[PDB]
Amino acid sequence: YKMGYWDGDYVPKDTDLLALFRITPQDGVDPVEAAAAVAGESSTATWTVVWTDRLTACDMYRAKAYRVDPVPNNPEQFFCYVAYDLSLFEEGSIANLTASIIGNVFSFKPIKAARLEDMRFPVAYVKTFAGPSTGIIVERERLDKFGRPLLGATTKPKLGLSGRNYGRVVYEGLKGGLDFMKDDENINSQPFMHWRDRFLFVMDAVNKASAATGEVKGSYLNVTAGTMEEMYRRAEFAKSLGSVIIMVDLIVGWTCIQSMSNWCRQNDMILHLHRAGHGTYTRQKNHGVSFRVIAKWLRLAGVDHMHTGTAVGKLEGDPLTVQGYYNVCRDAYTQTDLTRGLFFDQDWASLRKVMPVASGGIHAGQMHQLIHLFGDDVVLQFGGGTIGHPQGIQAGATANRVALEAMVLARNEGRDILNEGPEILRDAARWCGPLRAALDTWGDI
Amino acid sequence: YKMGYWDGDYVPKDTDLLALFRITPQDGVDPVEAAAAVAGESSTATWTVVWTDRLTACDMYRAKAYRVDPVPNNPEQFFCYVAYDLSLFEEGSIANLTASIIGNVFSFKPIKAARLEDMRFPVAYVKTFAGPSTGIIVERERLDKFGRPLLGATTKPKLGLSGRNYGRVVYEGLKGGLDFMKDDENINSQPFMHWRDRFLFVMDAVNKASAATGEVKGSYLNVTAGTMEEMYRRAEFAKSLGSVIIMVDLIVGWTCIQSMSNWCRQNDMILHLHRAGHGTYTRQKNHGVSFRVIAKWLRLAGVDHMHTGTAVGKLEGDPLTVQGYYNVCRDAYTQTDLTRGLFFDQDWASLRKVMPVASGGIHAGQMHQLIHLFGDDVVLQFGGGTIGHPQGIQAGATANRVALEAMVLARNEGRDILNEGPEILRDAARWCGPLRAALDTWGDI
Amino acid sequence: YKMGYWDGDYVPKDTDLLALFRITPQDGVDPVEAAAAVAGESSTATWTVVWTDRLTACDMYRAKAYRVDPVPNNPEQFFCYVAYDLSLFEEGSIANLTASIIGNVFSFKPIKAARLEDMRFPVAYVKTFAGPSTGIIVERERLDKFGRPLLGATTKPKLGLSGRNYGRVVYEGLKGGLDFMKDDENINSQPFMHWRDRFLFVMDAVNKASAATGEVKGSYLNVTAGTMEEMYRRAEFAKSLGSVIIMVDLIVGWTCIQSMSNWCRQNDMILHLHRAGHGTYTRQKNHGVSFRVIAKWLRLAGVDHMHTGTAVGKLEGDPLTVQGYYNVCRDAYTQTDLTRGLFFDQDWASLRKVMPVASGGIHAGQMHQLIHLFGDDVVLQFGGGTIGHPQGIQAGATANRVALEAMVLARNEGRDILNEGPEILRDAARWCGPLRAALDTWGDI
Amino acid sequence: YKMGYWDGDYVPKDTDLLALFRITPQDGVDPVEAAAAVAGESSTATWTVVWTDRLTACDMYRAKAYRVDPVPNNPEQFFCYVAYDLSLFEEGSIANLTASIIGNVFSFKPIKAARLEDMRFPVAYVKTFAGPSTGIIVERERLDKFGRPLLGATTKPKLGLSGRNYGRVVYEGLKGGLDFMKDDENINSQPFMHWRDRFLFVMDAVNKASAATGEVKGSYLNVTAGTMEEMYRRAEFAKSLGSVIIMVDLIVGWTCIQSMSNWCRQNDMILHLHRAGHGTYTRQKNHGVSFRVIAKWLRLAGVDHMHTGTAVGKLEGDPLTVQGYYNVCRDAYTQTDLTRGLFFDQDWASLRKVMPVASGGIHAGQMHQLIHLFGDDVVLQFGGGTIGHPQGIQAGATANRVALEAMVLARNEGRDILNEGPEILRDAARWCGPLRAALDTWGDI
Amino acid sequence: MRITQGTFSFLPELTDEQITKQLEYCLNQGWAVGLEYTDDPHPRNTYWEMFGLPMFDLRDAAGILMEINNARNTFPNHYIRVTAFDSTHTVESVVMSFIVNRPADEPGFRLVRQEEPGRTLRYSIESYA
Amino acid sequence: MRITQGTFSFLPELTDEQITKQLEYCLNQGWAVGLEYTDDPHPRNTYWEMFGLPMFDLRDAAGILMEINNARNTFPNHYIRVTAFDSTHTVESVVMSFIVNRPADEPGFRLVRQEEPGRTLRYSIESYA
Repeated sequence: YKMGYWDGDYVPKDTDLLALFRITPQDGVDPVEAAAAVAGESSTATWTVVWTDRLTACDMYRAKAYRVDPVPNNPEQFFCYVAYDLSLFEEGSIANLTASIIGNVFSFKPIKAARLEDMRFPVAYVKTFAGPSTGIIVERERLDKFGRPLLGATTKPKLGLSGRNYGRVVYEGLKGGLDFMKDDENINSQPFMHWRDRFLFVMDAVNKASAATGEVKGSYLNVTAGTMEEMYRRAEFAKSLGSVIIMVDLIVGWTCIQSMSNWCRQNDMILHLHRAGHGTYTRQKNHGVSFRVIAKWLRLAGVDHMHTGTAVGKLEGDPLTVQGYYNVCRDAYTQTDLTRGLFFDQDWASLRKVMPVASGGIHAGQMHQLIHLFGDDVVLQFGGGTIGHPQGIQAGATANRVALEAMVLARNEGRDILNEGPEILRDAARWCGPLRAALDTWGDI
Repeated sequence: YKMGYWDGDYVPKDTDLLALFRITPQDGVDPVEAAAAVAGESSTATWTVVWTDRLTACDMYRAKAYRVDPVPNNPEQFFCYVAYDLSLFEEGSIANLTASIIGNVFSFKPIKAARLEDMRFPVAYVKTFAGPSTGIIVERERLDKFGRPLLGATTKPKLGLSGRNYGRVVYEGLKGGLDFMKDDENINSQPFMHWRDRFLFVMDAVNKASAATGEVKGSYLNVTAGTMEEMYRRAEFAKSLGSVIIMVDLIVGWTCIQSMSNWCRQNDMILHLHRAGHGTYTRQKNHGVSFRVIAKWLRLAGVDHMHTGTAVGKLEGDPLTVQGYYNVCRDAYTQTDLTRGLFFDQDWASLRKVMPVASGGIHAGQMHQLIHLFGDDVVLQFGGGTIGHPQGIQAGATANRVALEAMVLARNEGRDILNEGPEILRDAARWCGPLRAALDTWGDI
Repeated sequence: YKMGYWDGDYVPKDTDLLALFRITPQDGVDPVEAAAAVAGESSTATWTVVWTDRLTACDMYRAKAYRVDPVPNNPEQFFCYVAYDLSLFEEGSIANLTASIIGNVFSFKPIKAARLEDMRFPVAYVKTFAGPSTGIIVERERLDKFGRPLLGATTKPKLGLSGRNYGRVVYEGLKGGLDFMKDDENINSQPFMHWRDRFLFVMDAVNKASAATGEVKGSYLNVTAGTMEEMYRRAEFAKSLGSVIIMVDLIVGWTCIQSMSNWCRQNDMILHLHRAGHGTYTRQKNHGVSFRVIAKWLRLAGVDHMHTGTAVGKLEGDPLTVQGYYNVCRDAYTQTDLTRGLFFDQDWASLRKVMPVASGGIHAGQMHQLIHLFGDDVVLQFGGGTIGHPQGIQAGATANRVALEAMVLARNEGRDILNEGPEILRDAARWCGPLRAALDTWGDI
Repeated sequence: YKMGYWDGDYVPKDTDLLALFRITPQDGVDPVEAAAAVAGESSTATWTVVWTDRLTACDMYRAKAYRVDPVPNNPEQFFCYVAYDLSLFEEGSIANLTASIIGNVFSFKPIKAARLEDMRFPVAYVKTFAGPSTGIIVERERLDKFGRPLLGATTKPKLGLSGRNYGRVVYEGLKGGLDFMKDDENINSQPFMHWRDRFLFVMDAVNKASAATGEVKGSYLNVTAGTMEEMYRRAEFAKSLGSVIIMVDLIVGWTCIQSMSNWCRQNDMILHLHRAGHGTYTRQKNHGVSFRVIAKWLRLAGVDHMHTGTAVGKLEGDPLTVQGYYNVCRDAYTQTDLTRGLFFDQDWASLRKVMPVASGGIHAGQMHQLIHLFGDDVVLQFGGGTIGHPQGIQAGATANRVALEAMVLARNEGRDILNEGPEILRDAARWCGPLRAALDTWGDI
Repeated sequence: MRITQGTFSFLPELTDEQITKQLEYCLNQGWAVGLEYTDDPHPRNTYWEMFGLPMFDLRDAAGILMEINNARNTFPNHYIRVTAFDSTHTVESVVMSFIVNRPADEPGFRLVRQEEPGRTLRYSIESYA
Repeated sequence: MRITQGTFSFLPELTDEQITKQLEYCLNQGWAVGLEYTDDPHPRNTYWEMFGLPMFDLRDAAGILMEINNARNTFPNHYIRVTAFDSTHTVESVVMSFIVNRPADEPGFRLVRQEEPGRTLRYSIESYA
């Protein structure tokens, strides 16, 4: 390796893929050679020399490693920047993207740990993907919901309820002010309640809710299944019932998501992505792939809602870093920001924006913090705080809704969301019984 | 958490899912509560209490954490065993399996690191999956190749060659004795050589090779693509040309693989799985998912060939641990073996066996080691050692082939494969020019 | 035979199929050898020895006969228990199940008579079937009918009426309180009234009835036909008209039923099974197959309603034995009960419960008996008693309905359904003219 | 009942269905009323009077019971003849036929036992069925095998062999002279050997055999499966491989068989019916349905091969009665024959003839008996006698083949097949080593 | 003209004495009891309006009966019903109606007949309110 | 019963003082403000009736507020709302309701249930006016 995989003064072309790794070489291994080895273990390279590539010539068809910088406050760890030529990747294929970039660099022993921190996609490349199947702007216009984050909860009962009772849980929540309801974390179609029956009842609930509130309602009908045939089968049924939104689990795979995204566009559906399982590689800051990258890929794939993070409000991740993720989803042009972990400037070439979804241990009490950290374009997913409300789900819904409504009004008036937050919430709770009870139970933290 | 997610003396039922994690709680967190939290962060649980679950009752529909043992030579790290009831999982759905088990346990902050070491699948559950689309026994019968590991190489030229020249590389290799040829690591169908053209030429080569050797030949035509529609499109073309085998990249997703497996069975194809990208979570022994688990899932999914590991022969992993992986693929009934990392007894309820694929920096010189460590049922994937052979690819092929043939004969005679290995190889090299040259270049290591 | 088909102290594995026969060997034949012969005449056996099975080895792939007990109050007749290994049966295939178990044992001369009394299905096996396409719980939720047996009658006119008049008979019945109406016993689509026309009118009636009562109504539109193509053709038309339920005749075959069950699930239909013709083998307690077994199979197949029996109320069968049948349909876990003919403990692994259908010469007068013997989950199919009511069908309907309503209320209050039955009915009849007339005509018996 | 269901001097019309039951009424019940009750429990009747049928008028749409005769050598048992009008049955629908005739007469308590002995189908009705999908004449012309019964064996190894070895068993048998090979009694596609793989190898064997003998060869590829979708899926694969014949199990159901028959005709396939499970009702001569009836139905359904019986040669049934069955299959016009159990004259209106299949414990030694009892149009299915032959299957095949060839030649010369049989066989065995060995092992019995 | 959308709806209106007996039956079986109401008794208009949370562990049928009458007062011109839930699989076990709208305006809901292709009709049952 | 078809609709009716504050917010962001009204508040009845052209460059929230009250007078028994458009991609950024029809006749719009094949229903939400 190294012989032709490293170029100290190589200037990246605007038509190049840039991958920034956090290489942690073995004690006694040169970081430079490591960077070069990265470039080799994900392209036209090998450990030894091959004659067949003489015809190939490669050169351009080689990943050229350039920058290699020391990591702040942590030696033995280094930021390696690699450049891949545009012609090395298949158009509109995240599976091929991931394949080519990652290669076998994460299993190459001379590197103790390696993590993908960020990437840069040339406009020329970004343009090969359709991007989100709906996007924030379009979604809001289908919802008639503007200038405020969206409200969402989860049908908590899970396995132990029948379709009738499950749908009720949905009706109560939506009517109480929730904009969306989510199928419980892991219920696809287990031996007790069949997905069809659930879909029928849930959609009955959604409709019943719309007619009682006078606004567009929905429920992320989980369409996740073992094969594409089932997945499409459930997607089609969801569509037939008239659902405005659908839900898929990340674990399904890049290729399945792309197919589902394509499907949604051609069927006018919002694709909600549930990032279940990401933690296996997006947790340890020394090995894996940073969620911001996963977020970029997902946007290229065409997802409409994406779980991004609670940010400080709950045990998940660092506020700024979370904002980096949020930026990847809502930026028209992502500007480099080392504090938010953004290492490259990413032009999204007019690809529709993705709706971030804040999930975790949150409640009305944190409203002011959330509104300040995320703003209007975010889906506030309240779980236990809503369902476990003393006066029922509908009450929890109204609580969060009011808490949101008021906080926005106040914020619009200019009031310091942060400092005045508690007061604003108290003022609202004063006339809003359910909010009062919500704060009494899940107050400050 | 904990309140009802831990049962010290809970005896797992034969109809239960068992997950064994390697929980590394935060400094100041009780491992027991952590285990219970694991059970809670992947089922009918939440951080707070909810009234809607009163109807649910759950109980059985709850993951009960039982065993919690200290980790040998490493405190602050603990083995947590959790039990999930059979009725919690959707039939024949790895996507749902992974979803339910993993949940959000890997992103739960109170746990610094967490890794899934092993799982147990009740026969009742195993029976919901079709298993491999071909399997070792059936494959060998289609190949007429018995009592010897299979030979395979890779079309190294990669991006820089045309279909004609690429197919040649395949013809030379197969004719020289290789049983299989693999599409280069990351070439799906980039802007230079179209997959169709490549398939046409490669298949011409495979056929030409068969007629020159008098045996069944094949090439893992990579069918990996961005959407299921392309993937099936390439699968169908591969099939039409008469290919005995196909190749898919792990990154595609559990659901795509299941669909491809189903397809292969119904089209009489061998499904070769390329584990590209696994390292992101299967590398660090403290966070992620152990490959042995990934291997179990893949078997349930229906993969026919699976990259398992070189084991000592090259930088990949520990011999015994690799044998654990190999066992998961070839065992009719996997017996618990703590040394090989096997924590549970797994009855494979007659599911066809998967063919392991040994890949990495290997060459004829290690033959004796490999034969001893893996035996007959394994595909020896030689890369640079074959292609980079001084007298061309065909020569490299013949080298590895002879090295294999002889080593088997000798091994069958009883000769100590290990100790006598070098000699046996020298004896063969003596009359086998290409082998001689192979050893002179890539000797002992 | 016998040489290796009998093992006195063989302990059945939890992953074994258990068949309990009532072998009546010929005068001069050893019961033990007979049992062993049973095991041989339904597997890898023959009358003589074969060399080809040397490779086979069989052993596990052999039915091992174990228990052989004398029959109470009847010598020359013996209960033979045989064990079949799980791997001998094809997944989700009742046709293969029946094939393998029955084999040619019933035509083996050395046995004068043989009857299949019961079977045990391992959870691992049960899980290969989807079970009922709706089930009691789900059905009730589609009907909004809880805590009371369902009411049903039959369109008695049969061949001699036109669609208009036929549909009327249905309208009258349903409006009068019947929950369901059944197509006459043998009218599929004979040369006089075309099934389509009948479906149109019947569905008009069902709808007209729903709008007059304010509850969900239905009619078991017989979809039974000569080929699967016709059957699906009628199922699809029934579906298009919006029918909540469909009806199929047992005679169609195990394979047709499985296909129809699959269809119903994917089309949200309730599958009513009419057990016409069963008597040919379920009548004589010395040869044939006990209905309880047929009932188990039907549940695995996926039927939603199943004719089980009147039990004492009319000439059909023994009360307890009938309860055994009812148990097979409604049990979550069937416990061994020799009095009710239940020889094995059957875990239904969460398969949805089947709705029994009580049919025969019954009428309002027996209400109290039925309610006591069956309870709430049963469809009371009244024939002549309803249609032949002095004041028309609607009146007969109201009679049975009231008789039911009252009997339930009373039963709920704690009143001795049995003893007080007649009085309770008299109390109701007092204010219910039609019931009065119903009792005057079809009183005590 | 009785009031209008019995007509002592009713003359059956040529356009009437005639069913002859063997009614065994309860001790104290009038046989006449019983006969009338039969007519009522399978049509427009009920236990009580209904007003809705006033419009109906029925009359013609009623089963009129006429003849009621005492049973020879057995009182308390009576032959009841019932007449059903042609317009009561749906065209080309055996399921409806069976439904209407059987009704619920077999479960009507006042009758201790009841058995269907025979039926008469008016030409007008017979013409609504297509009959066999090939027939004897056409089959022979596809086979180029005339004036001799056909030879067949069974792939005995069963579950315990792989496709390669299984196909071999087939190759050996066919090459040795067998005209057909049968998939083992209960192997559809169990968890060990997939039906596809088996089909591939078996068809390779069949072809290899054809090219070694110079005649048309085949193997009854079992296509029996759990749903029509699988069944057609296997039928289509069988067809694609070029198989001249297919096999289905009776248990599949009347409707499935009709669909398969239709399919075969339109795909030029011979439909072999395996009567597995019939014994449940065709064994006891006092309750059930006589196989001759089942045979008539099967012919109407369109089956091409039908297991009829060994007749005396082995434990199965009475020679004459078996000939009755054989007659039902091969007669152009079946004439009444009380000795052979034929109660009615049946005109088959030019429906193609069905090939009987003699199966059971038979061997070359009985040749002369078989040839005499059945003649040329029959498939001699030898099991253990062929496979278990001392010198292998091929030898067993040649034995049976020669035994057949010679026996025919001799029979043609006029020699008394019966008496001279043993000698003729000895004469052949003299020069035919394998036959000699066959007789030495399985001699006289 | 009378909505038969409930157990016992074919019998005369239950008296508080009868209702209490039923309530006891449910409570004896350990079923959560809930009260619901609506003005739209459409066949299969699941999700009626909840009148307070289900009286789960209320060991007093009388307490529930109280809420019933309370409801009848608040909503006289409405349909009200008691529903019993089995906390084991969460399903309804019993449901009977109590107060019914003023002489059920028109239980003969207007049956809408949309003329589809052929002689097929697409119905729509709708209450007159 | 209350149409929640707008931001702040879960709070008490805004006062002219609060409205002006919001109007300012929009104007400060440089958003074109428009007034709309309709008697048919169907969920997703886009294209309400425009009450005059959008006050584009009207550097006075008070001016807009005037038109609002003017509208309420002309159309009392109507729903009226302020919409803010972002002149960069032309999208709505804020929308809140002001005057609401007389005690929203029946926000529980009549839900129509057309019975489709199977157990599927084809709904139609329709205002009672």
